[PDB]
Amino acid sequence: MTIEKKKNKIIFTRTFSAPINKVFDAYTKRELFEQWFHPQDASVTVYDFNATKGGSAFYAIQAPQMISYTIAEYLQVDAPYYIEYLDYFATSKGEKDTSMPGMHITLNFEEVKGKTTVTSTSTFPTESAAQQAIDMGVETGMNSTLNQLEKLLNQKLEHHHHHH
Repeated sequence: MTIEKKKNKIIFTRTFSAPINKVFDAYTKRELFEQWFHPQDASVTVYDFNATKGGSAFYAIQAPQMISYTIAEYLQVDAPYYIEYLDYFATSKGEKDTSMPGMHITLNFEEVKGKTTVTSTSTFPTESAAQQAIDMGVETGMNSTLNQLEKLLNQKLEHHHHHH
């Protein structure tokens, strides 16, 4: 994508065909969050969810042979236009893995005319963590999860056949 790149920070942007309220509730409500936020051939179970200023959400990525855990600490969630959270790789004891720092995302409204566009300022740990995602090509992978989001919000939307 034409999105903006820094040292250990990736600025992502994506246009959703959907009203601002349900686009916000995607990141702020579990009943929507576990219907889009998952990798390919894998599910997601949200045990508990709270997206507010000083909130948190405990969820788990259910993969074909693995169940991995992650808690997002919502630092500031204010209006249908601004979200902020911290992505912690979590453990079987709930809390976190502890051997890593907290990942930082702030998702901010910019291009709102008819269709919504909430641009995520994402600061990764340091050194080459964010850069490695660029060499991996994470930009289309994020858009693929957000493809499932636009599909969720329109509900009867379906166009994704067996990719070949």
